[PDB]
Amino acid sequence: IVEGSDAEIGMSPWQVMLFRKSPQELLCGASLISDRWVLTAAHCLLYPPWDKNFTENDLLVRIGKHSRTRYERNIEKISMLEKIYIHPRYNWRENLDRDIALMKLKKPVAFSDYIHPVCLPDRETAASLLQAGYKGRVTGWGNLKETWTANVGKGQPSVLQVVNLPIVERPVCKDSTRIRITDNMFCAGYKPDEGKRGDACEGDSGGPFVMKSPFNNRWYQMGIVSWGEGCDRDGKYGFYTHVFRLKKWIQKVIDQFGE
Amino acid sequence: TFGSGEADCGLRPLFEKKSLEDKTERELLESYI
DNA sequence: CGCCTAGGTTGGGTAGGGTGGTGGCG
Ligand SMILES: *[C@@H]1O[C@H](CO)[C@@H](O[C@@H]2O[C@H](CO)[C@@H](O[C@@H]3O[C@H](CO[C@H]4O[C@H](CO)[C@@H](O)[C@H](O)[C@@H]4O[C@@H]4O[C@H](CO)[C@@H](O[C@@H]5O[C@H](CO[C@]6(C(=O)O)C[C@H](O)[C@@H](NC(C)=O)[C@H]([C@H](O)[C@H](O)CO)O6)[C@H](O)[C@H](O)[C@H]5O)[C@H](O)[C@H]4NC(C)=O)[C@@H](O)[C@H](O[C@H]4O[C@H](CO)[C@@H](O)[C@H](O)[C@@H]4O)[C@@H]3O)[C@H](O)[C@H]2NC(C)=O)[C@H](O)[C@H]1NC(C)=O
Ligand SMILES: *C[C@@](*)(O)[C@H](CCCNC(N)=[NH2+])NC(=O)[C@@H]1CCCN1C(=O)[C@H](N)Cc1ccccc1
Ligand SMILES: [K+]
Ligand code: NA
Repeated sequence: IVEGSDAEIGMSPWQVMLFRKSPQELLCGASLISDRWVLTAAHCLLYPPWDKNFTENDLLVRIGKHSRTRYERNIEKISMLEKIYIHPRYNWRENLDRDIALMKLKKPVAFSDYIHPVCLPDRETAASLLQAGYKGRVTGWGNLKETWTANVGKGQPSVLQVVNLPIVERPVCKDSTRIRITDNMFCAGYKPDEGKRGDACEGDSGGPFVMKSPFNNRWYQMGIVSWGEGCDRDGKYGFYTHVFRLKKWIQKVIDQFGE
Repeated sequence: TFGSGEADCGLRPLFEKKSLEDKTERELLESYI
């Protein structure tokens, strides 16, 4: 998260950390949608052009965290994965279209003050909340800057970061980049003239872009950190997987079996 | 199967449930106006 | 007892904390 700020305890209880077993490294963010389902980005698990292709046993997921590196005794909860489901039409060859994946835990997790699921949107939630100018919130333990080049400051936060950002008009998103945009994507962030700052960055992928319904007071996950070009650059906007456009697949998978 | 959690989704134990506002949600709400 | 900074699947923020039990020093 670039230009964000430390999260408050239990502010994003649906936040999940995708962690590699060996070597032990934080791979991505993810989100809790029930006691046994977690949502993340597909490229976090599968990205051939970079030799990436994990399987259930390679990973573990960590829920209820705040601190990036400490093991938070009696608070966090670690769960293995029973199954991984990458969207079947996830386009890793070109533009990360449908950059989404579902991960089923082996054993259902118990909720707590720090562990609680976010709601998935439906047609009305999307129509009412996904509009240019409305703001959503992104969270992650990703980079505080573009670490692939010399820059001042720390690379990783020590605590979960949070930043609020406005959704941007689709034509703007489109003209901001040469990568092909699809309806399964939306972009967000401040425009140069708005003088404000913020964006997601590497290591944040899979993390949720949530919005609060002013109508029922609940938090809905509208997007998933997918990609970008640099971090927090002027004229650039972070890109997010459009969750509601992929809702049919999601529900098809989650409700498929009686287990 | 979905499992537990749908009914109570999106309501945080340390915030909505205790009628407390995080420090920045206000900014969100105001963006809808 | 009041300080100080610390392993562990883990920092030092302090010996609780959003968590359990646990020093060494003056
Ligand atoms: C990223 O990395 C991953 C991880 O490595 C890599 O995965 C590899 O992908 C390769 C594709 O290029 C693939 O190759 C195959 O391998 C075949 C043999 O492997 C299978 O069997 C061995 C041991 O027998 C296992 O170790 C393997 O895991 C693999 O198991 C199969 O896995 C598939 C996909 O998950 C299963 O399909 C699913 O099946 C579901 C239903 O499951 C049951 C069921 O009905 O309940 C389970 C039952 O046990 C089973 N019954 C029996 C009697 O076995 C039935 C039954 O198969 C079917 O019902 C009848 O069709 O299935 C659902 O249907 C679900 O929708 C479906 O997706 C599959 O069931 C499972 N099989 C078994 C028996 O368990 C080779 O045979 C295969 O050969 C093919 O090509 C050859 C030509 O070159 C040709 O000779 C041959 O005839 C075939 O056409 C080919 O080599 C690898 O298997 C796979 N490796 C691993 C470890 O998974 C990714 O590709 C990589 N991705 C990228 C993008 O880089
Ligand atoms: C995997 C995620 O951590 C990461 C999120 C980046 C978010 N960035 C901003 N500014 N909000 N995604 C990536 O790193 C993806 C995966 C592969 C390359 N990539 C990029 O975002 C590239 N920088 C651009 C890109 C290349 C190919 C296809 C799509 C995008
Ligand atoms: K301790
Ligand atoms: Na920008």
